Amino acid sequence: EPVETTDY
Amino acid sequence: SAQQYQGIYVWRVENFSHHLRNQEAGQPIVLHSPPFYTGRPGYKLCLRLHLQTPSAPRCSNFISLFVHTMQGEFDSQLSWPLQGTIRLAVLDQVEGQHHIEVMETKPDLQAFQRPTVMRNPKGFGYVTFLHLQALRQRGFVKEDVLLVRCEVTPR
Repeated sequence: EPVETTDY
Repeated sequence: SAQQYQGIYVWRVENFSHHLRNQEAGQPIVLHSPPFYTGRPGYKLCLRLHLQTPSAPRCSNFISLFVHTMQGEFDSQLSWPLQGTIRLAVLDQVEGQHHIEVMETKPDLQAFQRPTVMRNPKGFGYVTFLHLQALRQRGFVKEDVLLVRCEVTPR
């Protein structure tokens, strides 16, 4: 945290 | 150069109570901001904000906030990956006691490359950015508007 996340 | 980071974006999220009432009913909320440039020339970015449901494991009732790169008009003349310090805030419109997270870029993450589509599917930010109970207790929402600010500064 923070982090990378995926949002298609 | 400094002019490549001179921009500051304030996302005005109107009718916030509407999203809150839906979140209280167990609906995930996801909002996508208008694009903005860190500068001219500069990087095109956008924001993604979540309200997590009351039952989401590990992050129930949080605002989540992520930055995404986009294909921008100046991309051919920019260094890649995007490198710098990103400051994300929920603004206190009266007392100035903003809720601010500061994060440095990581050059090995897909989120900071130029995407091969208009908007990078990979974003970077905070799952637990600000809890809804903390937002309520502080009164950040004024006239049903939440203000979310994004500033990028160079290394």
